[PDB]
Amino acid sequence: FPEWITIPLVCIYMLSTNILLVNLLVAMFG
Amino acid sequence: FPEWITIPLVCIYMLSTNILLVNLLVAMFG
Repeated sequence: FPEWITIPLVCIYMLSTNILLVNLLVAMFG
Repeated sequence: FPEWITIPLVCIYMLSTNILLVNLLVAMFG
């Protein structure tokens, strides 16, 4: 349970979720 | 560290970030 290696995981998870969400929205409008 | 001259800096920073973000979104949809 190392935090110094946990923080990048949450960072990348949030980045991936945000990029997927924006891609979904833009594709839907198109 | 004068606050009376600090507040305009944060105000302009927020304004610039918001305008850039909206421009990005609109350009992406276009």
